[PDB]
Amino acid sequence: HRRYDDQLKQRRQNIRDLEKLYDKTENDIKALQSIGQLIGEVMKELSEEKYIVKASSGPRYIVGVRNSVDRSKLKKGVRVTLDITTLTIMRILPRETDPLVYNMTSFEQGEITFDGIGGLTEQIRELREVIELPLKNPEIFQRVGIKPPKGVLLYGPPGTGKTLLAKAVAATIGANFIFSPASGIVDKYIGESARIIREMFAYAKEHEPCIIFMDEVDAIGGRRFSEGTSADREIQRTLMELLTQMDGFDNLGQTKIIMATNRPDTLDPALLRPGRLDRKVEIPLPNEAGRLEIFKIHTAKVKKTGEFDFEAAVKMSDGFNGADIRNCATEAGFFAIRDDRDHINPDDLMKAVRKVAEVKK
Amino acid sequence: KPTETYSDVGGLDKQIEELVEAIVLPMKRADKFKDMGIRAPKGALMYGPPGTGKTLLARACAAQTNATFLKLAAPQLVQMYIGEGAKLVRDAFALAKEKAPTIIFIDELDAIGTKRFDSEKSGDREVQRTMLELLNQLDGFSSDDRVKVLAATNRVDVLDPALLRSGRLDRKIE
Amino acid sequence: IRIFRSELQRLSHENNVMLEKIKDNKEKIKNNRQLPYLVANVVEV
Repeated sequence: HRRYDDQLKQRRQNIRDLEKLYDKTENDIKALQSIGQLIGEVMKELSEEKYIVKASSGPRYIVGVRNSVDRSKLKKGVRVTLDITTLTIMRILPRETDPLVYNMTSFEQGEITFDGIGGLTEQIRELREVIELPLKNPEIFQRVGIKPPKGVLLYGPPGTGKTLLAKAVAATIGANFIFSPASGIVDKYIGESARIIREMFAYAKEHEPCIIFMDEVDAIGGRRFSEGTSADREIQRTLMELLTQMDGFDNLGQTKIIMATNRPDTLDPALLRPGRLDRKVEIPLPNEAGRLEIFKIHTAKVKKTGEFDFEAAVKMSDGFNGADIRNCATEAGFFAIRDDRDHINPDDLMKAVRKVAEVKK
Repeated sequence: KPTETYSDVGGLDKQIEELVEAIVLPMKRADKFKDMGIRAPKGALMYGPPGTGKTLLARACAAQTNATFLKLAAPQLVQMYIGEGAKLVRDAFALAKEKAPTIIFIDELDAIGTKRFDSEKSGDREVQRTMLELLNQLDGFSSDDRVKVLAATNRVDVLDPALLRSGRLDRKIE
Repeated sequence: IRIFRSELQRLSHENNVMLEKIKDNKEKIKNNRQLPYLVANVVEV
């Protein structure tokens, strides 16, 4: 008859579990009685206690303040929380217009490590001193009396060195990775490139530890002749706005602007002048000594034979980064099925060269 | 599971050799690639004139592995309100859950796949967010051979190295 | 059969305390939810 004591502790847990489940139901009942609010952005600052806003759910309104209003973080052009009845501002919201978390890629710190960018150490060491230092300790250059550079141009073959150097710099520094390609700028719209740079500048203003990266900037550049617009609407608005942000009254000291293209001669020399872009860095192809450490990441991670020779496929490899070797090891598995082996061979990896040589030169 | 074979349309064996290698082999038996640790490709880029076998061998490759045929039309991916075609990325993935295998097709990739020199994907957000949802869904199952995404169109203009890798559309099959 | 019946009555009665507590909550949680639901999409969680 004493065996029922084991069920006493088991049933008592169910009494405590159901009591917590029924309590969460009452909390959901009390949560439905809550009243939400609206959202908008300040169009104009009339005074300190009055802000001209624009409602997303209705026409333009002019609202007041309620409580916990920080006048430093809240100013003209900042997203607010509108009231449906009294038309007041309650909560302060960050500035967002376009899908900055969709059209723009934002990731915490970096992804790609230093082992993939290896071989550039001589150049990277000089770049980290003018980039990593002002982001960590801004007082280094203040005692010297100089200013850190803003734009840094990384150019080379498409897909080679553009993705690696983008996520590697943000990984060693600790700043967030911002990917905003130049292909999201020039379109058919009224003032698209005007609001892309402003919202991109607003995101870097809210979060200081961030670095902006771009891609394929050759389409948004060019000097034309007199540096005006002829049958290109969105190119000139991009050329001038990028010049006024860095050389204006408010620049990004905690955010560096990065561009990527095939050649620097295809851009507008107006943006290549000192004061904005101070650095031109060419991305070459990795040599036999440079590619030795490339195949040691992805190819060395997958299961391979102990006698596998790395140097056998390096001489036949041309311009293969950490992303390109994923396909080389993948294409090597197709030719290794005929040999009935659970691993890869150095001669089977060399068979992925001529297969790619049919497309690329 | 459409009903088709490779003998119904002949003369494409030159292209079929590239299709079976990048579709049937990584899907049917994945135990050869999983023992090596490498990731099998989930798709191959296809381009060519209409009626040349790009849409003809679509159901053929799905019938060999017994997979569900899902076709995405280009005019169906552009709407007014944000939604519709943008949800088809999750809709085609929703049918992939219950059904054991899957193969996803995209007709006329050049509509949503070619940005040219224009950002107009920002103008109509159903086109851009469709490509954005693909990057999240293609990275959902890395080692699963039962989720495949394919596309077919006329030509190829804009290249996206972020889309070129194992597990996405990479190899160009003309 | 003897000691177990003493503690079982306490747990059985406390289970009835939350039973009458959820009985009024089941009527509220179903009625407070609006049956003509409107289509909406959350932009940011």
